Order: sequence, then structure tokens, then C-alpha cells
Amino acid sequence: PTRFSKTRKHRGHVSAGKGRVGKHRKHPGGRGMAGGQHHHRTNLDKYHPGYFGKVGMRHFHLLRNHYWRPSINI
Amino acid sequence: NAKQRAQLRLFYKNKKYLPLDLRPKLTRALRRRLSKEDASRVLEKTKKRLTHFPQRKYAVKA
Amino acid sequence: PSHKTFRIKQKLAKAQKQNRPIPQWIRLRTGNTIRYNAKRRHWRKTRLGL
Amino acid sequence: KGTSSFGKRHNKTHGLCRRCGRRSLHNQKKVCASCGYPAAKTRKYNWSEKAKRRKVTGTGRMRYLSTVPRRFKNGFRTGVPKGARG
Amino acid sequence: AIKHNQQIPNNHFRKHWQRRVRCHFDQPGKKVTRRLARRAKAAALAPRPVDKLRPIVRCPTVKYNRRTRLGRGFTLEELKAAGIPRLLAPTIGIAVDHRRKNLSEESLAANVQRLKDYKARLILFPRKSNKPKKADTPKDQQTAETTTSLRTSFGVEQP
Amino acid sequence: MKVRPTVSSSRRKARKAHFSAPSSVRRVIMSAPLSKELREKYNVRSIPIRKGDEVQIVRGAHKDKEGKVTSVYRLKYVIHVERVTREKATGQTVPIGIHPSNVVITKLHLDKDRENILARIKAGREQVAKAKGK
RNA sequence: AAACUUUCAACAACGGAUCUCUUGGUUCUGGCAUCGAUGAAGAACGCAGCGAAAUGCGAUAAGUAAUGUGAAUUGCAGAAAAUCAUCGAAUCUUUGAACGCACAUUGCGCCCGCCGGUAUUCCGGCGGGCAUGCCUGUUCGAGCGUCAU
RNA sequence: GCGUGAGCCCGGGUCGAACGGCCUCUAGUGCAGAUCUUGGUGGUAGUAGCAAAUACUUCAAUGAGAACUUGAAGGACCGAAGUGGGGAAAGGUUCCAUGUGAACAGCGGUUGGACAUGGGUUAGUCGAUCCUAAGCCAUAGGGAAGUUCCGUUUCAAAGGGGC
RNA sequence: UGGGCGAGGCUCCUUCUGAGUUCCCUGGAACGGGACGCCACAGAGGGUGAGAGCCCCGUAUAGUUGGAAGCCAAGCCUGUGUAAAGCUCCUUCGACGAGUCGAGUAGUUUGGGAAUGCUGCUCAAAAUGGGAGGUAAAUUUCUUCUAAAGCUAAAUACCGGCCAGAGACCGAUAGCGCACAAGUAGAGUGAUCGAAAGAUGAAAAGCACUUUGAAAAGAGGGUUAAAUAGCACGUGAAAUUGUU
Ligand SMILES: [Mg+2]
Ligand SMILES: [Mg+2]
Ligand SMILES: [Mg+2]
Ligand SMILES: [Mg+2]
Ligand SMILES: [Mg+2]
Ligand SMILES: [Mg+2]
Ligand SMILES: [Mg+2]
Ligand SMILES: [Mg+2]
Ligand SMILES: [Mg+2]
Ligand SMILES: [Mg+2]
Ligand SMILES: [Mg+2]
Ligand SMILES: [Mg+2]
Ligand SMILES: [Mg+2]
Ligand SMILES: [Mg+2]
Ligand SMILES: [Mg+2]
Ligand SMILES: [Mg+2]
Ligand SMILES: [Mg+2]
Ligand SMILES: [Mg+2]
Ligand SMILES: [Mg+2]
Ligand SMILES: [Mg+2]
Ligand SMILES: [Mg+2]
Ligand SMILES: [Mg+2]
Ligand SMILES: [Mg+2]
Ligand SMILES: [Mg+2]
Ligand SMILES: [Mg+2]
Ligand SMILES: [Mg+2]
Ligand SMILES: [Mg+2]
Ligand SMILES: [Mg+2]
Ligand SMILES: [Mg+2]
Ligand SMILES: [Mg+2]
Ligand SMILES: [Mg+2]
Ligand SMILES: [Mg+2]
Ligand SMILES: [Mg+2]
Ligand SMILES: [Mg+2]
Ligand SMILES: [Mg+2]
Ligand SMILES: [Mg+2]
Ligand SMILES: [Mg+2]
Ligand SMILES: [Mg+2]
Ligand SMILES: [Mg+2]
Ligand SMILES: [Mg+2]
Ligand SMILES: [Mg+2]
Ligand SMILES: [Mg+2]
Ligand SMILES: [Mg+2]
Ligand SMILES: [Mg+2]
Ligand SMILES: [Mg+2]
Ligand SMILES: [Mg+2]
Ligand SMILES: [Mg+2]
Ligand SMILES: [Mg+2]
Ligand SMILES: [Mg+2]
Ligand SMILES: [Mg+2]
Ligand SMILES: [Mg+2]
Ligand SMILES: [Mg+2]
Ligand SMILES: [Mg+2]
Ligand SMILES: [Mg+2]
Ligand SMILES: [Mg+2]
Ligand SMILES: [Mg+2]
Ligand SMILES: [Mg+2]
Ligand SMILES: [Mg+2]
Ligand SMILES: [Mg+2]
Ligand SMILES: [Mg+2]
Ligand SMILES: [Mg+2]
Ligand SMILES: [Mg+2]
Ligand SMILES: [Mg+2]
Ligand SMILES: [Mg+2]
Ligand SMILES: [Mg+2]
Ligand SMILES: [Mg+2]
Ligand SMILES: [Mg+2]
Ligand SMILES: [Mg+2]
Ligand SMILES: [Mg+2]
Ligand SMILES: [Mg+2]
Ligand SMILES: [Mg+2]
Ligand SMILES: [Mg+2]
Ligand SMILES: [Mg+2]
Ligand SMILES: [Mg+2]
Ligand SMILES: [Mg+2]
Ligand SMILES: [Mg+2]
Ligand SMILES: [Mg+2]
Ligand SMILES: [Mg+2]
Repeated sequence: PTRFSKTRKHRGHVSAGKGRVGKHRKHPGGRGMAGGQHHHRTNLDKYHPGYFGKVGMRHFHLLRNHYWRPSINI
Repeated sequence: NAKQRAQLRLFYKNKKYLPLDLRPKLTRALRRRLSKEDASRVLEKTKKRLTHFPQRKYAVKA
Repeated sequence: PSHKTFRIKQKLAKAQKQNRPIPQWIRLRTGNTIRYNAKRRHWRKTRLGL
Repeated sequence: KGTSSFGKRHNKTHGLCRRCGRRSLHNQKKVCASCGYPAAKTRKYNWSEKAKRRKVTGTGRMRYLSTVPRRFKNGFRTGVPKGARG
Repeated sequence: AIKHNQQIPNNHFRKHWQRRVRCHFDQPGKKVTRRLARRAKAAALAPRPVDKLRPIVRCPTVKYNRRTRLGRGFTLEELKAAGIPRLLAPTIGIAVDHRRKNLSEESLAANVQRLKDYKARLILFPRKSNKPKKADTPKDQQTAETTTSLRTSFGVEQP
Repeated sequence: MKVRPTVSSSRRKARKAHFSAPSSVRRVIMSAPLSKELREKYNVRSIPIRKGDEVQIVRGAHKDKEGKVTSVYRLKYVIHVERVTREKATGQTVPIGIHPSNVVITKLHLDKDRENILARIKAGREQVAKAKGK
């Protein structure tokens, strides 16, 4: 509900909690996952080790029903 | 005009072709669609099996 | 110009006939809202496109 | 250019179109800039929704098309009410 | 631009998705329309059940190998074993599938028994009431408690 | 409470229909009750008002005034009653518009048409009463 | 001290905010499938006792027939229903896919028939016709493409 | 009068048909700014200004009112590549008569191309209509998915004279 | 195995629908307040001079008046096996779509990756053959269908068109550009662009008449519940202005 949101509390305060120096611009740093091997590499390496590259072989037209074998313990 | 058109319709009764103003004006598509007999025509092959195996009236007891 | 086609002359006739104030008895009808001719045109004010 | 050149404006690029009635018939090309006359199809473009709706069906009299729904509702019947003078 | 420990976003909204949004405010109205159509077709099929008899069928893959369900229609071999003519089956509420085969005696026998039970429970009215034939119900056992839903009265007893 | 899907309880639609009704519908809209004597005589509760009817005003500043209906101005949803009038500045006399629901009909203008109407209403009312009393 | 400027208040101006209203929008849901060469959509010009527009209509022109209802319409006048509903019969100007050829022209033709002017030939009036692509059929034809006498 | 405060309540006036408190629910929910949007209104300010094209004056009539209405007289200008008399384009009734409150004629206005009510355009000989020019559009054909492009006599069985 | 009726039912058009305007107060007007009653399968909505179940239209319910005949249909009446049709078995036979499939190459496309579909060009088939079986190739099996001809309700999309019902929506700078003679007035050569603008009062009862003025108007007077509600019309803020 809108009456519980913090925007109601920011009324009367210029910059709406986004700061005066940094101004809530459109897309600083890029959209989506831009700069994964660049300015966002520090994040993409601290979290998500293994984001980039290939591992293993491919299976064209994988039919998941071939591998149906749910297990139960004694 | 009404009397003249009534007389003309009487004259053109049982005639194959009658003037366009006397012909019924339903709709272009309605006038162009197939006649009832032509649309209901079926093949002899269909007619035989329709005669000998139609949808029956049946019930299934519980 | 003095040289006119029949179509142009006819349209000028129609414009001239439309150039008039509204009848007085119109304003006396029940529910009337027309105060004046809002589509009035003058040869010095608004140019008609043929 | 400007005021002095505007004084030479005493010719007509466009005249009245016979099909749409607008003063958009190019006098030399003999083609209407609005309705596309004399082409058989009426000029219409999907990048001008306003232009399309200015002349779509329903902006005129609909002399014949307005009577079709009633005739359909009554089934395109013919004849006269059982018991009518004539 | 990621900023914290987030799952990597992959929301496929880079096309103009708003141009193809399908809301479902017509769900109850469509249900009402469906119920009306069902009632109308049941009334049209006045004494008959509203559906066709379906066979028991085993689901294909190694997953779902364990479960049976309803199939499309009975095979020619099943109809022949049950003694129901091929041209007569679809006119008495039996679905026929000409492209399914009976590779196993178990499925063949199960479907044949199903067809035989249906034929035993079938009430066949004569084409003309004043001259019934030998293959029709003779007007005495023509009154009984009938079923109008073969999907329930002839469902999968144990999938 | 309304049930039938063909009936609508829209205020906008009701007002539009009322204020743009054609003349024949306005005739039915401008109905008036009958007096007690006429109601007992004809077994009819209300009828559309007609020019030449005799009415008594039972609401408004002109209560208890009686007179003949001299005009039924449907366009203005009013009637004009004889001698129920007003004076302009010039002293000229103009009729006062009275809504038919504010009057009661004390004497009816009767001709076969106005009567086939009363017989239809009476027969319908009697049948409805009998069916409800079954 | 007045005047002037400013401040405060009452009244009066200017302006159209606020409040209340809403025959209008907007959104959702349900039913239905019906344009046109038998001339559509659209455009033009006209039509009322007194109308410029809007609405309606087409020289039968604010409408005709027919059915239903049952006494109006209304601004004035007038008269003996209605600016009513419904709508199956008609009318439906010039146009427009637009169709004799054209059209920036109310331009220029041809055919059939009738009526007048001494008239198959000219002129005038009236009515009906004359587009293209294609299908089926009809009839008249072309070709040493080809068959028999 | 209450509350630190945002605000809340009351008195008086105006006014005329709906509205509020409490607990939940909901949002297109709180403005001084954005050369913000729309609308309205100021100081400037009775101010800048209304000074090209030689120029007006007397008497009389009209009228509530006359420098810019009219009559007469005088004085002047345009000075036949005119401020003259007629046309083409363009305008469309501005033309004529009668009447005139407001608005407009950046002063006035009795006057007006303004407003209002009525009139006015007469052709075998003047034009269009006929002819062809530059050119444009058909046709036969050929391109092009197609809207359509070329083509104008071109690889076409394309007509008019008499008895 | 062919034909014809068909009660009866569902449709369709049409007639018809309960109850206060009782007494008192306020008011210009009760539709407000108080008292006493009534109807309710109807207390949805709207109008009527202010909040009306009973003043009026409608509203609920299945019925009913008269009519057209659109559908379905229990069951009846009546032809008849030359013909045509199904089933049970069988030695044998068993026709089956070509510049098509397929292959190469090029372009495009696809999640389709030594190439998913499509198309252009070149090559160009076969008869248990052929296609497919998501890694290119040869060989051997297996599985599954049967291309290059064709028709076909429904469940599905869509508020563009014609009707209808609604909303925790907007309320005249909002809501569609348009609540109004709005795709109008107006602008542009043109393609196109494109506004502003709702509310007197219950009822015009829209101010007779006198007087001053050339007139516009003013002052009296009149209408109304109200004119500071007077067609510059409900209320009438601020900016800004005049007087005191
Ligand atoms: Mg802070
Ligand atoms: Mg900032
Ligand atoms: Mg910085
Ligand atoms: Mg930052
Ligand atoms: Mg030039
Ligand atoms: Mg053409
Ligand atoms: Mg139009
Ligand atoms: Mg985008
Ligand atoms: Mg102070
Ligand atoms: Mg004001
Ligand atoms: Mg408001
Ligand atoms: Mg026509
Ligand atoms: Mg023709
Ligand atoms: Mg033709
Ligand atoms: Mg010419
Ligand atoms: Mg000639
Ligand atoms: Mg002669
Ligand atoms: Mg002739
Ligand atoms: Mg002719
Ligand atoms: Mg012939
Ligand atoms: Mg030959
Ligand atoms: Mg009020
Ligand atoms: Mg906001
Ligand atoms: Mg502000
Ligand atoms: Mg701020
Ligand atoms: Mg501004
Ligand atoms: Mg200014
Ligand atoms: Mg000065
Ligand atoms: Mg100067
Ligand atoms: Mg000076
Ligand atoms: Mg000078
Ligand atoms: Mg004088
Ligand atoms: Mg002078
Ligand atoms: Mg000189
Ligand atoms: Mg000189
Ligand atoms: Mg010279
Ligand atoms: Mg001259
Ligand atoms: Mg000259
Ligand atoms: Mg020229
Ligand atoms: Mg003049
Ligand atoms: Mg004069
Ligand atoms: Mg002036
Ligand atoms: Mg002046
Ligand atoms: Mg003047
Ligand atoms: Mg004067
Ligand atoms: Mg004028
Ligand atoms: Mg000449
Ligand atoms: Mg000529
Ligand atoms: Mg020539
Ligand atoms: Mg060409
Ligand atoms: Mg070609
Ligand atoms: Mg009632
Ligand atoms: Mg009282
Ligand atoms: Mg009310
Ligand atoms: Mg009361
Ligand atoms: Mg009520
Ligand atoms: Mg095949
Ligand atoms: Mg191929
Ligand atoms: Mg392939
Ligand atoms: Mg290829
Ligand atoms: Mg490729
Ligand atoms: Mg492509
Ligand atoms: Mg590829
Ligand atoms: Mg494989
Ligand atoms: Mg299989
Ligand atoms: Mg095929
Ligand atoms: Mg196929
Ligand atoms: Mg198909
Ligand atoms: Mg708006
Ligand atoms: Mg406004
Ligand atoms: Mg707007
Ligand atoms: Mg323009
Ligand atoms: Mg207002
Ligand atoms: Mg007073
Ligand atoms: Mg006041
Ligand atoms: Mg007031
Ligand atoms: Mg006011
Ligand atoms: Mg102020």
C-alpha cells in the first residue's frame, strides 16, 4: 500500500533520499549486467565465482524423462 | 409506384429472370453464397453410409 | 476573377447563403443554447479555400 | 526573401478534389494529396491514426450502411405485415 | 548494475512486453459461458451421455510408465474382439482410433472387457418406434437409471 | 432489488433515457392517478394524462385548484390547467406548468380508445389478483 | 497639516479558484456477425411557413407508403395527431471502386425507341443504353495447323 | 480555544444541499521554486509613442455631438512610365439602394470596403467550349512480391466508304 | 434401409401487475421532522418544486390476453428388397502423388549447435522403396510413419463494428483532442496540425409602468423564497484595483 511507503515520508525533503551530490541519474554503470569483466568485476568475483566461461559437454535435445529416478531412503 | 411494382411482380412470377430492382436485396455476400440444396448435396458414397449407419438414440444405464 | 468555373461559382453561392445571422425565433425555443452564428465568415477576416 | 517574395503568391498548387472535396488536388500532377485520387484505393497510412479517423467509416452520413443492422435484426425479410393496405 | 549479493537478474522484458499482456478478468465469465455450452449440448444429447467411451492407455515414457489414463479411441482389433462393428461404434458413443495398435494381450484384453461392459450397459432405442429390430432394446428394459458422464462412470479405476 | 440482466440500475442511463425519451414514451411517463371514485369505478389505479381531462392539484403552491387539462406539453414534461395561471410584468396571463404526478384525475375524457385502455388495465389487474389469490 | 507611498479593516471592483452537480469519458465483462457494380464507405449541392449550424432527408427532399400506439406539435403561426415508436413497400440530385470519352469544362460523343419542326441523315424534347479483366455458352470468322471426298 | 508542530475546534458574516468523527481498506494523497504547464493580473504607465507620401481654409446644411459627413467657394497635389480610364492572376458580394445602437476604421465619426435589411451579373457574333505545343495519362506488351514502373505505336487480327 | 404426421415441450411477438399522497410543524415547494397506517418474490434505478417502497415510470415473480408459426420431440401411420449396405472366413492380387524427395552451394532465419525451416541456382532419385530417429562419415541392424493432391464444428484471438450490463475509475486545466452546431472554429500550398467553450431560477415569473438621458443606461417601481440569482446570470478565493 502507498501509505506505508517511504516516499510519503520523503515529501517536503528535496532529492527524496537520493542525495544531493549523487542525484539518482538514469543508468550510471550501465544497464543489466554491463561491465561484468570490467567496473562490475569486483562484485562479479566476490559473489558468483564462476560466472564466466564454459564447463562440460553439451547434450542436444535433452529429454528430462530419461533421467527420472526419484529416490527414497530406508 | 407501388401499384406498378405489384403488377410487374405478378407479370414476372414463374419467370427465370426478373429485373434487378425486383430481385430481392439481401446482401452481396448473402446473394453470393451457395443455395440450400447445393450446400446440402452429399455424395452417393456418403448417402449410403448415412442411410445404413446414422447417429443413434441410445442410453447407458448406470 | 470574372472568369469563374461553375463549381467555384456554386461554392461561392453556398458561402454567401451561409453568411447570415441566426433567426431570432431560434433563441426562444426551450432548451436553446445557440447565442450567435459561430461559423460566420467575412471576406476581410477569414479566407475560404476555394 | 520573406515579405517581398510573399507578394508573388498568386498561383495555385492545389485545387478542389472531386473525391474528397479538399483543396488538395495537385493541379499539375492531377493527384490528390489527401485521398490519392485518381487511384482506385483511398490514400491511407498507418502512421497517421488521426488522419485515418478523420475519414474512417462513421464520419459521414452512412446513407445505406446505417439501415443494415435493423434489416439483419429482422432477418432481411421481405413482404408486408400480414394485413396491410395496398 | 549489480550492487550486492543478488541472484543475477534475467527478466525477459527487453522487448515491448506490454504490447502482449494477457490478463484474465474474463475467467469467471468464461466459466459461465462454458457451463452454458455444456448444459446446451447435454440437452441436445437428451438421453445420451455427454461424452464418448474412451479406452485405458498406458502413458509412454519411463516417467509415467507406471500410470494409466484415458486414450483417444478403441482400436479396430479391440472393436472386432468385442464384436462391435467399426461403422456402428462411433454412432453409439464409442470413440475409435484407427492408428493405435495392441502390442500386448494385457491392454487388448482390458479394452475388450471395457467395451463388453459398455455394450452390456447400452440401451439402444429403435430407429422407428413402431417397428423395432432385433438389435434394439425391446421397450421393456428401456427404462433404467442412466448415466450422462462416461468419464466418471467409466473412468480409470486405478491408474 | 433488480435481478433481470436486461434491467439496468445506472443513474446516468436512467436520466439520459428520461430526458431524451420520445413523445410516445413521454406519454406513459406523464401518467396521473385517478380519484378514489374513478378508481373504484374502473378498478384502474393510474392512466396517462390527456388533454381535456379534469384534474385537481394535490401538490405544490396550487393545491386544491381544479380544472380541465388544456395542454400536455410533453417537451417540458408539464400540463396546463384551466385558470391555473400567472401574470407577467405586462399583466399578460400565461399558464403555469404542473407535473401530472402532482395532480389527481377527477373526471376522464372517455372515447373507445381511452376506454379499451381502461378495460385492458382492469382485466390485467383482476387476473393478477386472482392468480395471486389462487 | 494635506497629497503620495505603505500597512491594517469594511464595502465595492477584477478574475474565475473552491464546494456541490453531470444526458460525458475511461476501463472491465456479456451477447451478436450484418458493407459494396441490386453501386458501399466518403465527398458535393440542395430540401422546412418563418434555419445559418447540428440532426434528418433527396426534386416523393426536416420526408412518402405500411404496422403499432392513441391526441398532439409548440418559439410563433396554422390545422385536423405525433420532430412518436416500429419498419418488411418505395423515392433516393451530382458524385465517388465509378463504368461512353472526359472533367481545373455542370465539356464532347455514339446506339435504340418515341414525340415535334417538310426529315433514316439536321435541329429540339423525352426515355433506355455504350468501361475493363475473366468464366460458361451462342453466333460469325481466321490459319496449306490439319482430316476424308 | 487547543496542540511543540503539521493541524483541530468554535464565534460572526456570506451561502445554498449535502457532510463528518472513530477502526480497518485503498491511492492519480500534501508544492515556492523545475528559463515548470494552463489561466488570470500588476509596476513600468496614462509612459514609448500615434512625425515618409507639400495642405488646408470660409460659410451653410445635418446632427446630442463635426478637422477628418455633405453642398458651395477658395487654396493645393497627382501632372498622362498619373493619385486617370480599363483588364490578367487572386479575392468573392467587397458592387447598388435604404437604415445604423454597440464592436472595427490604433484621434473622432452623423461617415465607411463595418453592421443590418433588401436588390444587382441577360450573348449564335466577347471568352470557355474546337485544335495542337512543351508535357501528362490510357491501350498492346514487358517488368515488379506488390502499392505500381516503363511503354504512347511500340514483336497487336487495332478501320471507313458506297449500292 | 424409404416416406408422412405428430401430441407435448422450448422459442418469438403482444395485453397486464402491491401499497398513503391521512393528520400536525418548517418551507416558495415536503420528497424534511413528528403521529398513525399499508405493500413487499417489488426497500434496483429515475422523475416529481428539498433525502418518496406506497405521487408517476419502472422494479419481483412465474403466470396470463391474443397471435405468428421458428425449432426439438414421446409415439403413431405407411412402403419394401430387383437394388443397395454391414459382419465372418480366404489361396491370390493389392495400382498409392517427380525438376518432387534427396544432395551440394548461397542468402536469410531458428534454441536447433559439421547447418532448424524457407528460398535462389546446380545435380537429380527409388521400389520393402522413402522420410525421420537433434554430431559430420562408411557399414550392419532396429523403431516409427507413408511426403511431394484436397475438405472439415468446437475449445482460441479480438471491445474494430452493432447491442447490453457493470466499476473501491475521472469529475469541466480532470476524464477521449471533443460532457457544448468537435475532428468543429482556426492555421498551413500541402501532407497535416488542431483549440477554447458545462451550471439563472422550481417555474421566465427574463423587470410592466413613471421619470432623467441623443443613446447606452441610471433612479424609482415590479417578479421571485432570494436579484449582491438580471442572459457580463449557482457559490464566488487570490493576484490586482477604487472608496471609506
Ligand atoms: Mg534530512
Ligand atoms: Mg537534486
Ligand atoms: Mg561526484
Ligand atoms: Mg550514486
Ligand atoms: Mg515568380
Ligand atoms: Mg479512372
Ligand atoms: Mg464530413
Ligand atoms: Mg520503446
Ligand atoms: Mg506587521
Ligand atoms: Mg467578475
Ligand atoms: Mg468542481
Ligand atoms: Mg446511389
Ligand atoms: Mg454502363
Ligand atoms: Mg456496366
Ligand atoms: Mg480546356
Ligand atoms: Mg453532333
Ligand atoms: Mg418528324
Ligand atoms: Mg434526337
Ligand atoms: Mg440519354
Ligand atoms: Mg448469340
Ligand atoms: Mg478456316
Ligand atoms: Mg438547490
Ligand atoms: Mg501526484
Ligand atoms: Mg504554485
Ligand atoms: Mg522546494
Ligand atoms: Mg504565463
Ligand atoms: Mg504585461
Ligand atoms: Mg507622450
Ligand atoms: Mg516615429
Ligand atoms: Mg503630430
Ligand atoms: Mg505627411
Ligand atoms: Mg443644428
Ligand atoms: Mg485633413
Ligand atoms: Mg512633385
Ligand atoms: Mg503640380
Ligand atoms: Mg507607354
Ligand atoms: Mg475605375
Ligand atoms: Mg487600373
Ligand atoms: Mg491560372
Ligand atoms: Mg459602396
Ligand atoms: Mg448612411
Ligand atoms: Mg478610433
Ligand atoms: Mg469612438
Ligand atoms: Mg457610427
Ligand atoms: Mg445623427
Ligand atoms: Mg457586410
Ligand atoms: Mg469569338
Ligand atoms: Mg461547345
Ligand atoms: Mg482531338
Ligand atoms: Mg504510364
Ligand atoms: Mg503487362
Ligand atoms: Mg406499478
Ligand atoms: Mg406551511
Ligand atoms: Mg430529488
Ligand atoms: Mg414527513
Ligand atoms: Mg423514488
Ligand atoms: Mg500419398
Ligand atoms: Mg527440393
Ligand atoms: Mg533435409
Ligand atoms: Mg537449397
Ligand atoms: Mg546457408
Ligand atoms: Mg527477410
Ligand atoms: Mg541454414
Ligand atoms: Mg541418434
Ligand atoms: Mg506406435
Ligand atoms: Mg496433400
Ligand atoms: Mg494430407
Ligand atoms: Mg484448410
Ligand atoms: Mg477537457
Ligand atoms: Mg473553465
Ligand atoms: Mg482539450
Ligand atoms: Mg486552411
Ligand atoms: Mg458558471
Ligand atoms: Mg426585491
Ligand atoms: Mg450574494
Ligand atoms: Mg444567488
Ligand atoms: Mg455569481
Ligand atoms: Mg484581494
